[PDB]
Amino acid sequence: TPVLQSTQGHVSNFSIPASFNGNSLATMEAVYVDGGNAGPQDWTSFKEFGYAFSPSYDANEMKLTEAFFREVRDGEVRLTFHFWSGETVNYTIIKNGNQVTGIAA
Amino acid sequence: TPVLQSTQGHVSNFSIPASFNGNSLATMEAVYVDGGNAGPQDWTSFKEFGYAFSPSYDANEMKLTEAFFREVRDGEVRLTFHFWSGETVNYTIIKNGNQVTGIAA
Repeated sequence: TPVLQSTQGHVSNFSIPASFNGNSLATMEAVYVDGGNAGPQDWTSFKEFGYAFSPSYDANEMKLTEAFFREVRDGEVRLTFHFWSGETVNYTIIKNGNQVTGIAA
Repeated sequence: TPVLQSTQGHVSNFSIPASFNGNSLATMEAVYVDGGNAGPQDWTSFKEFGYAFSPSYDANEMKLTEAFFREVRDGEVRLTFHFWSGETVNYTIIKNGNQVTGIAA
């Protein structure tokens, strides 16, 4: 299982500390706790590899892009990270203007 | 007092081994030994929490972001780390292309 940690950063270069351990990232969903798909492409919970997010395996991070945040309404978003190993992992961001705080489950 | 150690890394994944010893980071200044404010926002010595730097308390580290380094001209920079406890601590980075060496003062 990969493990993620709580963090605090800026929309322009936000990354979550990630221990990938063995795993490789397949995709990520973003939804509001309100209900609603959050992020670019409101028509699916699943966001776009590369453009919205990307795993930096070298640096042990999950990058969330400015493009992703540009289409997130201020508040609380549940992330769900899907790995090829089958398993998933939930994370929580709280966006407040340019400030973002991540919270691990 | 927190204590920092010397290190070597790449601009994209640079972090200083940090013993926080229960202090908490208020802010950080970056200036050249030349004189000059180094880093993003040339108009203040004090850099931006989150975007330019961030303390990883869990991992006992100080992260310096790629964004920070993107706006550092090659050479030597004195860091000054300010904690809420009042006290500060100086560090030294030497940037050379994508290579960076940190030196505890």
